[PDB]
Amino acid sequence: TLPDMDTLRERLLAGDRAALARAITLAESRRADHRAAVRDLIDAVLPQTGRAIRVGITGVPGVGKSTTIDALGSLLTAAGHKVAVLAVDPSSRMARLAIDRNAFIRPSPSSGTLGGVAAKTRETMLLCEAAGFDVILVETVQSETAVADLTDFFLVLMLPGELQGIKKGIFELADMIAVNKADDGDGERRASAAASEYRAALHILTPPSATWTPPVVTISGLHGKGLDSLWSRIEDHRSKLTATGEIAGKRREQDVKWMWALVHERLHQRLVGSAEVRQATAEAERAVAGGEHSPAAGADAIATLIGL
Amino acid sequence: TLPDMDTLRERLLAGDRAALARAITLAESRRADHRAAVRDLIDAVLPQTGRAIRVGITGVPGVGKSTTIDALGSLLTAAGHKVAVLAVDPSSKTRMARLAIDRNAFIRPSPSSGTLGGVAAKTRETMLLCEAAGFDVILVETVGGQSETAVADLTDFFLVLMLPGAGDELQGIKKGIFELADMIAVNKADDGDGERRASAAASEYRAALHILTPPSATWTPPVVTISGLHGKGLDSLWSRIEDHRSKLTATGEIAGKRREQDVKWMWALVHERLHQRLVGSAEVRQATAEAERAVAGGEHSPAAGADAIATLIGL
Ligand SMILES: Nc1nc2c(ncn2[C@@H]2O[C@H](COP(=O)(O)OP(=O)(O)O)[C@@H](O)[C@H]2O)c(=O)[nH]1
Ligand SMILES: Nc1nc2c(ncn2[C@@H]2O[C@H](COP(=O)(O)OP(=O)(O)O)[C@@H](O)[C@H]2O)c(=O)[nH]1
Repeated sequence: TLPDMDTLRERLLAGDRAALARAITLAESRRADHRAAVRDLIDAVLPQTGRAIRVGITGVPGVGKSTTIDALGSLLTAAGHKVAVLAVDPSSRMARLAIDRNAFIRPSPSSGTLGGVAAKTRETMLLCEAAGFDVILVETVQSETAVADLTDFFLVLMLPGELQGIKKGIFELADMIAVNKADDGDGERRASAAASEYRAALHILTPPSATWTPPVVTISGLHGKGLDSLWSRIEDHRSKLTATGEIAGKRREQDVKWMWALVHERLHQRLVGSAEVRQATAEAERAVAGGEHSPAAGADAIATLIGL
Repeated sequence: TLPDMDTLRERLLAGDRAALARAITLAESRRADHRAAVRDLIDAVLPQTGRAIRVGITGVPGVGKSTTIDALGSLLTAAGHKVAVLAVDPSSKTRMARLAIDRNAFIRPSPSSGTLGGVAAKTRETMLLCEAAGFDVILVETVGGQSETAVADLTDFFLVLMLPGAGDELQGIKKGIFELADMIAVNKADDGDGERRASAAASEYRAALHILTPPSATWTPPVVTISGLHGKGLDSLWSRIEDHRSKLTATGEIAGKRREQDVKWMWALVHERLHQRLVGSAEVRQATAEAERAVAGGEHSPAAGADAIATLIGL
């Protein structure tokens, strides 16, 4: 009734890409035993995970994120890395990387809650690491904090110059800002001028006791400029924060966060699993949003629905 | 032992602080029917809530937050406001000693709960009680955890207090918190050297905010200097908070933020109820700890831990 998960596990650990893809396919099937088998497989290969650089990447639409990931991912595969690109979308391109046999690109997983989407992304990351991927890029497509809380290093891409340049509260979380579109000629001057502004703000906000002082750099994703320097900074961070234990410390905190997120996703699934409860939950939420009932009145109405 | 909740409600709505205190005191009771009765009373006076300015206040230990709230709260009661000061401690007066004897102020420590979500959500409930009792200024302060974001998500206006310099080489404020500020106030701007060092620091924070704030924002956060201890700059500080209220009331943004916050604290309480079931017997509390430890220690995957926990209570 179930597939041969022992043999799938062995093939995956031996680097068989078909096995990695199949494990991810089984995790998104409608059968609960398929999903449980892949859960059990991930748990079984946990000791072979973690040996990767996990980089989160965000930026406003049009900044050049797809292009930059495509270019950076190709630079890394050329250099002997195996690169996974995982998207995170609460609503749940890269064409050259898409044909690269050492890259593995996946869209955002489906879940009831953004916590669930993000936590499923952690589980996919672990699968990828067990399968031998040593670079995990997680991109936003809210999702920004989730992606920072999924990765070791948070890279924010910015335009080289009346809206938010990036969502309020996200700039200060950057481990590096890369100002994109530093194209030959004036593009370089402009982006470098913009980098000087972001660099002033970020260094005002960075205490000298911080282990890592976030750099601000200029790049051209389109023309492949500045990407080696960018990556070298991520590797420097890995070395420095591995030395302090701060990468382990952050991962432990993230993993507990995603565990609780999945417990909350299980709760959410119980609340939308039947029409009555789904409607009653909606009504309570509407009453609170509308100022008709207090937040605790809505909460207790919902908690009683499922005997909590 | 069951109080007359209909008469308690009537007195509270009339401004009686004793009824207000009794209601908050019944809310922290270890009896579920007391707490339920207070939950019900809040839900019943909801139409009399909301007519206040809600200000969250944070800053590093020793910045002068107690002193500034004591001074600001006194300024406001002097001007005819009734001011409530509510603390949020993630791990749950004499400071604020002058405001503590003020008949038009009401100070309460942080409520206790199993989760920070719970503490914050109970603080929202207390805020509603205070508003119903006629408090028109609600100051919510961080103490002790992730209390800063919680306090920002409890209030209309987020005030961050800063020291007049960063020579201790530490975070001047939690990473992540700065850009959330609706105003930065650099405290200890005492006549003479203090105010010079405060003005210098202010210029730096103002530059960073100038860079980060887009021109489309309804509100551009100011950076000001104050002395909570000597009562300098507090009128100007409050006038800025009133300007923000007027401006974001016109755009519907205060209502919008409040709606989002209320739904957040609703879910936080649902999650607290879940937490209560998981720590409610020694056996399940320990099994939940073991799961959490296994995940923290990289012994089992987050989903393995989660499903172990969910199965403990038949989820
Ligand atoms: N001139 C220039 N254009 C770029 C660069 N990177 C991306 N773009 C362009 O910006 C547009 C948006 O890029 P895309 O990668 O889709 O942005 P995303 O929405 O951030 O994923 C496309 O026309 C890209 O070719 C760059 O370094 N220089
Ligand atoms: N010189 C000066 N000292 C202040 C000022 N505000 C607070 N303080 C002092 O700083 C210390 C900490 O103040 P407190 O209000 O307890 O700080 P909290 O820990 O942020 O609540 C106390 O000794 C205060 O008297 C101020 O405006 N000027």
